[PDB]
Amino acid sequence: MPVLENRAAQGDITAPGGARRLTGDQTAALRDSLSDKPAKNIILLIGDGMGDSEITAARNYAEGAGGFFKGIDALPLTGQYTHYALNKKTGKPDYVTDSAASATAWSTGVKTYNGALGVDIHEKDHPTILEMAKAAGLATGNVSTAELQDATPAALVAHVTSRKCYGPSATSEKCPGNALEKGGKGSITEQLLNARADVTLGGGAKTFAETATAGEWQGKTLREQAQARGYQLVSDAASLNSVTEANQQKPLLGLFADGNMPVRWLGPKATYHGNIDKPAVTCTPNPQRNDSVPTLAQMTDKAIELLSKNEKGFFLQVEGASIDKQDHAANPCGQIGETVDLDEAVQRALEFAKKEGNTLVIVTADHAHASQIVAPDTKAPGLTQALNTKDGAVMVMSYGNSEEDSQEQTGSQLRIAAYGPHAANVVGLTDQTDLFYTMKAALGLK
Amino acid sequence: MPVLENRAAQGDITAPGGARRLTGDQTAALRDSLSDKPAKNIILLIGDGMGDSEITAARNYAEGAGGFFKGIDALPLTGQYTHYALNKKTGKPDYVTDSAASATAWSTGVKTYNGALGVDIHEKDHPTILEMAKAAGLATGNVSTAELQDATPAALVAHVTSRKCYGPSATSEKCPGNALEKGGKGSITEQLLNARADVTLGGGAKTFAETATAGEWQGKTLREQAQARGYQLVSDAASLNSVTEANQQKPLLGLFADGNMPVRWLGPKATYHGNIDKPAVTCTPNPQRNDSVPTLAQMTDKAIELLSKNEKGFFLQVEGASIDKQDHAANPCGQIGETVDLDEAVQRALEFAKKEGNTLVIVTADHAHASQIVAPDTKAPGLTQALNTKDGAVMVMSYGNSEEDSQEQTGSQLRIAAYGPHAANVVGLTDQTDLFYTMKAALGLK
Ligand SMILES: [Zn+2]
Ligand SMILES: [Zn+2]
Ligand SMILES: [Zn+2]
Ligand SMILES: [Zn+2]
Ligand SMILES: [Zn+2]
Ligand SMILES: [Zn+2]
Repeated sequence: MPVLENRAAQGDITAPGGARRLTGDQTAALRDSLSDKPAKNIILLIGDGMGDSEITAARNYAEGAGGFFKGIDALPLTGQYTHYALNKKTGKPDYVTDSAASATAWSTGVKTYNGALGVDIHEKDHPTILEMAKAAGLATGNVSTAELQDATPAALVAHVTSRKCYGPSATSEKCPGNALEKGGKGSITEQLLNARADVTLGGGAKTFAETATAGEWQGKTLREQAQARGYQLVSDAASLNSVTEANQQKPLLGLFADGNMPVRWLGPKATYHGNIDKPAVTCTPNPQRNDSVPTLAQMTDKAIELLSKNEKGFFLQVEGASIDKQDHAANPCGQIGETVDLDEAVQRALEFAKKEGNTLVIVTADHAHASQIVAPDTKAPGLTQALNTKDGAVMVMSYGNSEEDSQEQTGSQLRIAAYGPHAANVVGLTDQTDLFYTMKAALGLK
Repeated sequence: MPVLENRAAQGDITAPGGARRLTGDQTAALRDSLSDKPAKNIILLIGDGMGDSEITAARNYAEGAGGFFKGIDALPLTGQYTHYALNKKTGKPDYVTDSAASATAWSTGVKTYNGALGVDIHEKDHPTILEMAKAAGLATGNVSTAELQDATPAALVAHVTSRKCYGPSATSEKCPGNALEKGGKGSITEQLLNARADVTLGGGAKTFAETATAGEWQGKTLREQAQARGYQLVSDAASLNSVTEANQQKPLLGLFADGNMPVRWLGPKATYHGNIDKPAVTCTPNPQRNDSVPTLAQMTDKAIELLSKNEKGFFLQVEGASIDKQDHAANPCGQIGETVDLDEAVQRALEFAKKEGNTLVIVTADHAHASQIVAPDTKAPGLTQALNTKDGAVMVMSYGNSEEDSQEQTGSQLRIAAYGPHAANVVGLTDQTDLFYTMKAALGLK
């Protein structure tokens, strides 16, 4: 089963056939990509807000228009999927989902309302693919560059009526029915500590400083609880590297930042008529990103090494979280740098899958976003910025859908790509909930 | 080789598995969709400006979020393709193409600068797939709802340095080197008359009123020259239906409107804070569309019937032209109606291909566009509008990338879908110029 080794323009862009990305007929290669054998493992990579527009913009900037992302573009089976949410009151579709309803959809197979995690519109709990994988004896990992309490990694291990119920305090106030002291299952962080995935890596150390309002660990901070329940806690790249075993007896919990992990590249925010009034921008590496803080590609590798030891197999979710956050912030460099970061993690995943032979790798996004690539001389009503690309030309990015401080995500269908056993199920038009059923089936979870 | 008969939500949207579009594993069905046999015919359908966002918005409105376009969504092999143009002066990438450079790319296989038709950055001509098909003896058809001189159908039959060179007058002024009287090949309309495709249907009768400045037909209007050169001219549906033969001796030229054919649905223009200040809209059929004017689906059927008689095979291009124009106009209803219109033509094409067995059908767009689907309560800097969808819920559309009277197209990669022999070549990431090579090879044109 081949991965697309090179789909960059084959020659001179200005010449006949020079911009072609293909060098011959693809039929035979697609036939070799088709297999219904069971998958022993699944690696799901999520670019939050990484719709087709975000992928095109990052490619143009970092690899040039005729370039090619060795990870993101290398998946051979591609399709488009819908991710609409539900109106909680009426049950009718809500055309633009947030990260919580969408993460719930692929993780439980049931649509829900914006803001919900692991529950349907009647606030009923539904088991997630991670809980199911664990029940069957598979190793499980949940990796993200965001706070571990954020929507995407939280939907795999928590069931609360509002994504805001990070810890004990917000929960009592916003999710009374889930508040530990009122008899509920607990806050996102508490449920995360109970779910006990084998490998959990990300940011969000802040919330772990809260203290439980009830239960066995009442009065202990969530960090103490974790140590007490036997989790191996690591907080930097060296200690993360030192980990040699991660399992039910010694589950790994890596907290690498108080909030969201540092962004890869810095650049200024887009601005009104910024493509006209200001000079083009060249993104620059964030000095704070650090040799101390593991990258998304490192976390992914370490997670695969550990989850690997399980004979039954594993399920791993990896999230390039800040693509969406920088998109809301109208910051081209933060957004693109996070897309490049994700590509590196996709590459480690593909290398492993390529060798192993029984791993289904999927790369997609939870919803589309605001950024659009427009003509250089565009006079737009929103925020714009001109960037100096790898091609030595200027690309202009526009964010024109919000008068508020945060740009809105969007509802357009977007790319889903896959590689490995059962990858055929992402081709054509599908729904985000289909992804739950594809993964369950691929893994044979009954 | 199967078409996706049904990818609508399988049941109750609010229930587990109810929103799924798949009913079982797709592996076998995909293996059956794979064929490298030669294509006898090719039908290329283009939605101008129909990016994934446009497809999603039209689907939500007309079929409901869990709905499914029987034509557009039924193609089983899908991928994403890049359509960047070149800066004429530098030869570097220009991230946002216009309809002319993009149409040139899939029709000649060479990238070019915005505004160019059938020539590279050096202004050198390159043969089009239609000219090549014709030389090989295949019947050829070029159908559109725009003026026949517009970028999309023009790129198949003309080579001029600027899309604006509609007829004799604009050409002398704008394309001196192509001006007939200055020894050039002629205006778009004149080269169209020379190209002699067997079936040409669309609007743009206006320009045919011009008179040739030179050559055999100097002093005759372009309409006269057509009659003189042997073309069968039809201008309404009944006369179109009466045509029984179309070939090199009796080529058909249908002019159904002075300019662009009428739009299918009417609705108001999007407006500042329109989703907040004004009530939701329900689109309404255009009373002027007429029983007299063939629809795109009718033009397609007729063209297939006539091109069909050719034993060698045929090449047909069909354009749902006004999707792009209504998008520029920030008119949701016009935009959506034109996408539903294209769906019907896709349907006709698929029905024929399905029976015939040797027809490659491709549905894609030339570039992406402005419209975005945003949250209902969005307060945006641009033009917005709330619409009443088939689901009984409201969807909001936003156009926020231009302060001018025309919304800008965008540069995001977008969906390409295909069915039939050689369709595998549209899967994964490809380039718009690869489409030229895919069609030329599928057809065996040497
Ligand atoms: Zn999100
Ligand atoms: Zn997220
Ligand atoms: Zn977001
Ligand atoms: Zn166009
Ligand atoms: Zn067009
Ligand atoms: Zn346009």
